[PDB]
Amino acid sequence: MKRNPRVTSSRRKCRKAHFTAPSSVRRVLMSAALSSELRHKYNVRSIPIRKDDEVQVVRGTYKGREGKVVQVYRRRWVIHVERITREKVNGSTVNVGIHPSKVIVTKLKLDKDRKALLDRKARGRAA
Amino acid sequence: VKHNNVIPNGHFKKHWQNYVKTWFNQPARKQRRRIARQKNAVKIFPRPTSGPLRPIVQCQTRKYNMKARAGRGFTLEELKSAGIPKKLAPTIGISVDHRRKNRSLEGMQSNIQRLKTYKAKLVIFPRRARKVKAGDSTPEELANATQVQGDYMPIARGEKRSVEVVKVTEEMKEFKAYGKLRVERMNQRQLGARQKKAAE
Amino acid sequence: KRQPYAVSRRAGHQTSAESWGTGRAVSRIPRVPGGGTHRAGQGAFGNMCRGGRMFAPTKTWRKWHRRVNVHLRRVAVASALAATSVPSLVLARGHRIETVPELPLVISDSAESIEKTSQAIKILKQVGAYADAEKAKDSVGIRPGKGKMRNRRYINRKGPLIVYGTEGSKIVKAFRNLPGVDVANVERLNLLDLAPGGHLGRFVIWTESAFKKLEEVYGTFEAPSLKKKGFILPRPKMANADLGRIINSDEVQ
RNA sequence: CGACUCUCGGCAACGGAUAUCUCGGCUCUCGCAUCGAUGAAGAACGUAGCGAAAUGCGAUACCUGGUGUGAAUUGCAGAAUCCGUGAACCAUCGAGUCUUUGAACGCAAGUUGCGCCCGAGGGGCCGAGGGCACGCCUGCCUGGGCGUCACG
RNA sequence: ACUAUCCAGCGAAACCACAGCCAAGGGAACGGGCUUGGCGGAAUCAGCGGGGAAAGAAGACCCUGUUGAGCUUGACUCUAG
RNA sequence: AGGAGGGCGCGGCGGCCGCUGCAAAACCCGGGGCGCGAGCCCGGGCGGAGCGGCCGUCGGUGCAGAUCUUGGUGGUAGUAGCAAAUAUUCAAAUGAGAACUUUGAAGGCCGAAGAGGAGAAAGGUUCCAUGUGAACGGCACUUGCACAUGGGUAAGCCGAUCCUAAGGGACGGGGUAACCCCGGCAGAUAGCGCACGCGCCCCGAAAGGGAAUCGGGUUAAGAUUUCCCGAGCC
RNA sequence: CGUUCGUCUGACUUGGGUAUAGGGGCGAAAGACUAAUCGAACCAUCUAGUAGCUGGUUCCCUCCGAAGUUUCCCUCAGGA
RNA sequence: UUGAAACACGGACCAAGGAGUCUGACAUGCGUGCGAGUCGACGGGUUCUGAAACCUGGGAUGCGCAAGGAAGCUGACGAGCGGGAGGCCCUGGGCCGCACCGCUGGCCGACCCUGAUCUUCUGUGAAGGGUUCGAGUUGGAGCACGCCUGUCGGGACCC
RNA sequence: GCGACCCCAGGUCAGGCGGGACUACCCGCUGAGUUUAAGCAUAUAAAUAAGCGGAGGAGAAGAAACUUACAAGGAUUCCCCUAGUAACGGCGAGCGAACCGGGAGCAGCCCAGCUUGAGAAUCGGGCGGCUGUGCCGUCCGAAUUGUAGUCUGGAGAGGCGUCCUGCGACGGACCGGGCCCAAGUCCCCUGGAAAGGGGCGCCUGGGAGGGUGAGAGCCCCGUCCGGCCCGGACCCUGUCGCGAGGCGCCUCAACGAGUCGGGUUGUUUGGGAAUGCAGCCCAAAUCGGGCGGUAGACUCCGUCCAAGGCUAAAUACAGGCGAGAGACCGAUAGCGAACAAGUACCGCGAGGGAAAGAUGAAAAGGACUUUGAAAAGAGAGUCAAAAGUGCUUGAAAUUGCCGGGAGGGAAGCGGAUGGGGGCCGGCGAUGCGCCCCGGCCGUAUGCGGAACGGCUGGUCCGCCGCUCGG
Ligand SMILES: [K+]
Ligand SMILES: [K+]
Ligand SMILES: [K+]
Ligand SMILES: [K+]
Ligand SMILES: [K+]
Ligand SMILES: [K+]
Ligand SMILES: [K+]
Ligand SMILES: [K+]
Ligand SMILES: [K+]
Ligand SMILES: [K+]
Ligand SMILES: [K+]
Ligand SMILES: [K+]
Ligand SMILES: [K+]
Ligand SMILES: [K+]
Ligand SMILES: [K+]
Ligand SMILES: [K+]
Ligand SMILES: [K+]
Ligand SMILES: [K+]
Ligand SMILES: [K+]
Ligand SMILES: [K+]
Ligand SMILES: [K+]
Ligand SMILES: [K+]
Ligand SMILES: [K+]
Ligand SMILES: [K+]
Ligand SMILES: [K+]
Ligand SMILES: [K+]
Ligand SMILES: [K+]
Ligand SMILES: [K+]
Ligand SMILES: [Mg+2]
Ligand SMILES: [Mg+2]
Ligand SMILES: [Mg+2]
Ligand SMILES: [Mg+2]
Ligand SMILES: [Mg+2]
Ligand SMILES: [Mg+2]
Ligand SMILES: [Mg+2]
Ligand SMILES: [Mg+2]
Ligand SMILES: [Mg+2]
Ligand SMILES: [Mg+2]
Ligand SMILES: [Mg+2]
Ligand SMILES: [Mg+2]
Ligand SMILES: [Mg+2]
Ligand SMILES: [Mg+2]
Ligand SMILES: [Mg+2]
Ligand SMILES: [Mg+2]
Ligand SMILES: [Mg+2]
Ligand SMILES: [Mg+2]
Ligand SMILES: [Mg+2]
Ligand SMILES: [Mg+2]
Ligand SMILES: [Mg+2]
Ligand SMILES: [Mg+2]
Ligand SMILES: [Mg+2]
Ligand SMILES: [Mg+2]
Ligand SMILES: [Mg+2]
Ligand SMILES: [Mg+2]
Ligand SMILES: [Mg+2]
Ligand SMILES: [Mg+2]
Ligand SMILES: [Mg+2]
Ligand SMILES: [Mg+2]
Ligand SMILES: [Mg+2]
Ligand SMILES: [Mg+2]
Ligand SMILES: [Mg+2]
Ligand SMILES: [Mg+2]
Ligand SMILES: [Mg+2]
Ligand SMILES: [Mg+2]
Ligand SMILES: [Mg+2]
Ligand SMILES: [Mg+2]
Ligand SMILES: [Mg+2]
Ligand SMILES: [Mg+2]
Ligand SMILES: [Mg+2]
Ligand SMILES: [Mg+2]
Ligand SMILES: [Mg+2]
Ligand SMILES: [Mg+2]
Ligand SMILES: [Mg+2]
Ligand SMILES: [Mg+2]
Ligand SMILES: [Mg+2]
Ligand SMILES: [Mg+2]
Ligand SMILES: [Mg+2]
Ligand SMILES: [Mg+2]
Ligand SMILES: [Mg+2]
Ligand SMILES: [Mg+2]
Ligand SMILES: [Mg+2]
Ligand SMILES: [Mg+2]
Ligand SMILES: [Mg+2]
Ligand SMILES: [Mg+2]
Ligand SMILES: [Mg+2]
Ligand SMILES: [Mg+2]
Ligand SMILES: [Mg+2]
Ligand SMILES: [Mg+2]
Ligand SMILES: [Mg+2]
Ligand SMILES: [Mg+2]
Ligand SMILES: [Mg+2]
Ligand SMILES: [Mg+2]
Ligand SMILES: [Mg+2]
Ligand SMILES: [Mg+2]
Ligand SMILES: [Mg+2]
Ligand SMILES: [Mg+2]
Ligand SMILES: [Mg+2]
Ligand SMILES: [Mg+2]
Ligand SMILES: [Mg+2]
Ligand SMILES: [Mg+2]
Ligand SMILES: [Mg+2]
Ligand SMILES: [Mg+2]
Ligand SMILES: [Mg+2]
Ligand SMILES: [Mg+2]
Ligand SMILES: [Mg+2]
Ligand SMILES: [Mg+2]
Ligand SMILES: [Mg+2]
Ligand SMILES: [Mg+2]
Ligand SMILES: [Mg+2]
Ligand SMILES: [Mg+2]
Ligand SMILES: [Mg+2]
Ligand SMILES: [Mg+2]
Ligand SMILES: [Mg+2]
Ligand SMILES: [Mg+2]
Ligand SMILES: [Mg+2]
Ligand SMILES: [Mg+2]
Ligand SMILES: [Mg+2]
Ligand SMILES: [Mg+2]
Ligand SMILES: [Mg+2]
Ligand SMILES: [Mg+2]
Ligand SMILES: [Mg+2]
Ligand SMILES: [Mg+2]
Ligand SMILES: [Mg+2]
Ligand SMILES: [Mg+2]
Repeated sequence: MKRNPRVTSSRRKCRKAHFTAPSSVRRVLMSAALSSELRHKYNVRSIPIRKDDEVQVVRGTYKGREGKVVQVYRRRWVIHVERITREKVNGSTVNVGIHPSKVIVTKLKLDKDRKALLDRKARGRAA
Repeated sequence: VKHNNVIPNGHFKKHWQNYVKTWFNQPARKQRRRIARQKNAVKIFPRPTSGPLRPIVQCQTRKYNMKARAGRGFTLEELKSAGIPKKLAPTIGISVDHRRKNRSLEGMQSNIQRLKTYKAKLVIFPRRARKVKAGDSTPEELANATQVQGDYMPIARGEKRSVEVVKVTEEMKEFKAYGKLRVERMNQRQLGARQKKAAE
Repeated sequence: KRQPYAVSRRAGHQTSAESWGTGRAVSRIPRVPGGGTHRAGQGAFGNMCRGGRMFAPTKTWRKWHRRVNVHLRRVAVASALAATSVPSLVLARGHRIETVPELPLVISDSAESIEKTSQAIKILKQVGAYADAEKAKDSVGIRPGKGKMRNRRYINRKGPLIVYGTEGSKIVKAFRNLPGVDVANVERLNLLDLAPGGHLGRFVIWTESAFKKLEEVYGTFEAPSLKKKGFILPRPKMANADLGRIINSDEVQ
């Protein structure tokens, strides 16, 4: 049970905050679980999805399929994975959007801030 | 109006609905008042939270003649008889009321006694590390000085009930208490006529 | 505990609208006089008009809170406390107490020191009071109706009510995440917990300190025998409610 | 046997009730105290590669700058950026810019109308830029009157 | 001569308890419906002004209401000047 | 008329007992029943995500009417009607389609105080070109004052602007609780020429007064004096 | 709207500008006109004005069940 | 409406919405607690789910527990009788008799009468009263809350 | 003529201040009527609406020219009570406070007057300096028609004697911001999708809420308990380092004027021979002045000291900025506005003022063939589904078609049958006692548990060993 006076339990307020969220907040909202091997190696549970991350789909009709993130459509709350597509009625190809809460990250793209973020999250999850 | 009712008197002929005062903020008022009392208590840590010392007075008017309560402050004559300069009294937690006067001795003495009891309980901190001042306390007295809550010097309302056992003498009887009340009332209402005849 | 609700004081009166009178073959309801828009000429200022005013608009000075005599409240708590000790009335309220050793169910003061939810579950299993908590854990579901859309989305049954006495115990923390299980202190027992829904027979687990304090609080038939000033335990109108033992007595028969 | 009218059922229409929802409303409680001649509120006109409105902004014009975060924005297209002084229709704010107006202030006003002064910079000419309302206060400068005097 | 009439195209409104042939009776004292009789046979077109006490308007005449308003005066009570 | 009792139904809240993607709510049915009745229970269908019953308690809680409100829909009815301003016809072209568009020919009307040619108010792009889904142009259209995309208004001389008219505002002053109402009530009148000399506010007219332009040419659309050529003027 | 008709160098017709605003204006006078509004315009508010008067007033069954008469009332279609 | 099928008004149809409510003051009734008391309503304390809840302030806050009188001011010195449910005794009679009804009184106060005695000389009150008057007493029953109904102020059933 | 001053004038002189906006709360003025009185004029509506101004985070009020009658209390404000009371009122309708008492919160101060004359000791500005919301220096000015200091009735001055009197360093507390902070996406089934059902597990001081393809504690954000870091606020406070006032005693003692107060007139009040306020007339005092709720005179008594100024807190808050919640509404509801809503549109103008939410998990938004001038159709494709861009569901009125039935100037309706149709099978039975086949044990025992009555007796189960009826 929540105790903070400053935190709202109102369903109307929580839905408004979720859907009217800026781009920088959708990044945290659009986080993905790490795979078992990666969670063991980094001692972190979940990470925000990024472009060029390697991902596996674990829910839906594309469950089991793998690829790399080609697009993070934050406006639509979906990510696009390489070669996860569908043919239209005219025969063209369209990328299918998947919610990042239904995938697991298998390989991470690390520049310099991914490592720093991994260090911050590990310490809490390690102590 | 149709039956055996009271004559109605409803004072609702004006725009009374623009002047309705509800009390939905009553529990919030209680919390705001409680919070300020805790903030005020921390602002004065060793000083008592109940405010300065108050005297004892009789409530006025014949209905409340016999009840005692807290006054506004001590008279300038009471402070002088206890040895407390009137400029020092507010600074050490005593209220001063220059309007009030002392007409009877017993009211005055009980207030002077109250100040003496307060002075034996008061612990004064020096305004610096050096205790060059005279009214300051020893380091031991300051070392254990907490904050008291509530009324550290209560006021007794009304004379305590006490049924005594006495021997009824022969003068206690045949006193004619009703006759005394009537003759004294007559002496009051005959005073003006008696004084008129005396002058003539 | 209710919060007041009301409609606006303006609420259907912020139009300018006058009646057309008779002589035009329309009803005498007030009408919007504008012109040039669909609102012109429509009914206004009436409980029967679209966009009108409610018949008796709800005002904020309704009587929301109700006064109960302090003495009557203490009688109700004492009557709801005694109903918690007869096991038949507890079963009638739906509590599962088939494996409870003794219904007054006094537990040792060691439970006052537990601080984990897993420890609390272990305590309930020892006293046979976990099937009641399981039933409350189940049956948790969405509330049907409009209260769903309001901020009351889940409902459930009531489980055991745990009563402690120490006033500083961490047993409150160990039990507060179990659904349907409430924790109360003996010095501030609530009738809303003792008789949920106005139905007497709550399943109560007493720690030993709480049970021993139960005579200091609520006292007895002696006048100064308790903390509550100006209160005596209520007296039954019938000294022996055993109807069979009175009808089939020797003097009656 | 048929047409017409009425009626019963099935399917199709017309219409938008009912049901389930809801980034809205209403009510209550709490905290805080911050508009303007240093030009406010309000009004106008502009401003995007593709925009009319709403939203934003002001010729630095859906933005410049700082800080934070850390790889997007996306309806289409092109550019920029990635182990980085570094993407973003991101957050936040200390640095900036801020057209015509409006208490509105050179005079006006159904007028982008009618004046005066200074002036970088290139005698005179052309200047970029800027001033010139009213009431009042303290001080100051230039004055008026035998109003009250003094000495010549 | 233009309409009306007939055609192609386009295309309203007023009004509507349900309806729509009569005689007499009784009845809120002038019935489409009720009672007793006369009767009474699909579906359609052009007109017509007897009826529908036809429509149009909560009678404007009349009265009532402890409803007004305009005007007058020797009404009552005031008032600028 | 009226009173009262006992029940039926709607929506919440506190409790209890349940249902549902093996299909909830709502809706439909010449389906089957229960109850005097308000109502209820089941079946079949549709639909695709929630709902019910019992105890207590609470309420914006039950419709046929109010010339009731809002919305939708009938008959009337393919009916009333589309009749002022004299009038059309032929051939061709275009086009899916021509009584209505375009060309030619013919017959007529307005008759120059016009149905002609240009302006002031008012409108604001209706102006010109190209194109055409629907709607609209009360029949129709290939067609447009519709719609879509573009283009188009050039001044020292034409006007405004300058002046004053009836009149309006307004400094000081006067009144006024303030908003505001008063301009002749005279107040050191706020300055003008060459130290010297003098000294009796603004707004208000594209029909009043008034610096100065003519001819010819040019565009899809301008210029009845703005662009070009030439010739002048202030 | 058609035909007919009144006046037509004057107390003539008319454009623009300007003045007068609601118990006020303006009136060769009809209570005329003052934006389709005039024996007191229009707009918003007071205001959900008042009404002894007209209309309406929403589920079932069961039981009981009237009065239009007395008195008083600016009382006579109303109240007690 | 005395009287409607009416040549008396409203109603073309359908869906959704649509009218005795909320608050204050009294009153009777009923239900709950306590009871010569009752009310904890404004405040304070506390409250780890809480605008709940729980505790606490009354030796005088409000209604009650005492009237009458304009007021000054005085203020209940303790009942019988008839009928009575029920209980008891004897074998129809007797005893005790609640509530309620009826009758006659006593006491308090307003008004009027009355006056031994004490007394601060104007007060007191042994006795003795009254075709007078009271929302009195000789029964302590009330206080708080809840609900329906009724009257009244409010938009006040709706237009 | 040179001068000093007074009053005044002009400056785009140097530096400064003001005007407008906002409405919930607050301060000042001005001011109705509808309405009620069952008519209506006083009264009520109401010292309200409208109208004109002024502020703030609160405002205003505030330290007795106050109450009372007591054993007396002791600034303001707000709450409860006083109290629907005293009073007022065609004494009608109605109206209507205060004192005491109990709470919340408490706090008292600054001037003018006589008071430098051995020295205007005071203040502002220009300029310069610095240690900079200020300090110092210098020069000008203001001011004697009075700046500073002392003093304010509680006093005080004067006289005589004893006790009291800045800087920094490091934290706390207050406000804001950031970062981190538990546990399954294991197996089977159904479904387009598991977040549903079944099986096996884990977290919990976290089972508030939200998202994600269906009811998700463990998929994600969060929630709990905490920890870490950054930034404000310059008061408040906790440890460190470095003459004047009070008190006792004793002759002066100054205190606010066209103001008080009185008359009258108007208005207002519960204020009644007059509650406050205002205009006008009269017009003060210092052994005096103002009150003690009935006008007057006289004698006592109680009580205050106006006509100058400031002052936190408790209190108010339909506005603004920012939070939280609800037995509230659910698209004809709730604000007029869930949406480019004070919008479209209407009026010369002041003003008036709507309607309008929902495909699907994902546009996967319907390629292509054929007919047609096109719009479209017919096939086809996507989807779990055409749910086919006003697309969730999709009632009634009303309409078309197909099938059935009836009909001589209405039809519908109640009762009763019949003809035809549509339904239904808990619409309606097939078992029960006697006999040859399949297949279980008493009585007694050892043992284990657990009963009823108030020490005897009871049932069950598993095991034996005799037994035979089921
Ligand atoms: K309040
Ligand atoms: K049909
Ligand atoms: K709905
Ligand atoms: K001009
Ligand atoms: K035709
Ligand atoms: K007849
Ligand atoms: K009139
Ligand atoms: K219910
Ligand atoms: K020009
Ligand atoms: K001109
Ligand atoms: K003539
Ligand atoms: K003529
Ligand atoms: K003219
Ligand atoms: K008028
Ligand atoms: K009447
Ligand atoms: K009718
Ligand atoms: K009554
Ligand atoms: K009491
Ligand atoms: K009397
Ligand atoms: K009512
Ligand atoms: K200086
Ligand atoms: K969830
Ligand atoms: K003085
Ligand atoms: K007066
Ligand atoms: K005096
Ligand atoms: K609306
Ligand atoms: K569908
Ligand atoms: K048919
Ligand atoms: Mg009123
Ligand atoms: Mg009609
Ligand atoms: Mg509404
Ligand atoms: Mg439901
Ligand atoms: Mg934008
Ligand atoms: Mg201007
Ligand atoms: Mg006939
Ligand atoms: Mg008829
Ligand atoms: Mg017949
Ligand atoms: Mg026929
Ligand atoms: Mg015909
Ligand atoms: Mg006819
Ligand atoms: Mg005819
Ligand atoms: Mg009529
Ligand atoms: Mg009429
Ligand atoms: Mg009337
Ligand atoms: Mg009458
Ligand atoms: Mg009149
Ligand atoms: Mg008249
Ligand atoms: Mg049917
Ligand atoms: Mg239901
Ligand atoms: Mg409701
Ligand atoms: Mg209703
Ligand atoms: Mg209806
Ligand atoms: Mg009805
Ligand atoms: Mg109608
Ligand atoms: Mg309608
Ligand atoms: Mg029609
Ligand atoms: Mg025709
Ligand atoms: Mg015609
Ligand atoms: Mg033609
Ligand atoms: Mg001709
Ligand atoms: Mg001709
Ligand atoms: Mg032309
Ligand atoms: Mg054209
Ligand atoms: Mg057409
Ligand atoms: Mg166009
Ligand atoms: Mg010209
Ligand atoms: Mg001029
Ligand atoms: Mg002029
Ligand atoms: Mg002026
Ligand atoms: Mg001009
Ligand atoms: Mg001209
Ligand atoms: Mg042209
Ligand atoms: Mg004519
Ligand atoms: Mg006039
Ligand atoms: Mg004329
Ligand atoms: Mg006339
Ligand atoms: Mg109006
Ligand atoms: Mg009379
Ligand atoms: Mg009638
Ligand atoms: Mg009649
Ligand atoms: Mg009838
Ligand atoms: Mg008739
Ligand atoms: Mg009628
Ligand atoms: Mg009709
Ligand atoms: Mg309805
Ligand atoms: Mg007597
Ligand atoms: Mg007497
Ligand atoms: Mg009404
Ligand atoms: Mg200057
Ligand atoms: Mg201002
Ligand atoms: Mg009246
Ligand atoms: Mg009336
Ligand atoms: Mg009248
Ligand atoms: Mg106002
Ligand atoms: Mg401010
Ligand atoms: Mg103040
Ligand atoms: Mg004083
Ligand atoms: Mg006081
Ligand atoms: Mg009372
Ligand atoms: Mg009043
Ligand atoms: Mg008061
Ligand atoms: Mg008090
Ligand atoms: Mg000066
Ligand atoms: Mg001085
Ligand atoms: Mg001194
Ligand atoms: Mg001295
Ligand atoms: Mg986590
Ligand atoms: Mg499971
Ligand atoms: Mg679904
Ligand atoms: Mg006076
Ligand atoms: Mg007067
Ligand atoms: Mg006044
Ligand atoms: Mg007196
Ligand atoms: Mg004074
Ligand atoms: Mg003062
Ligand atoms: Mg003040
Ligand atoms: Mg406060
Ligand atoms: Mg606010
Ligand atoms: Mg709406
Ligand atoms: Mg609805
Ligand atoms: Mg118009
Ligand atoms: Mg769905
Ligand atoms: Mg649909
Ligand atoms: Mg239908």
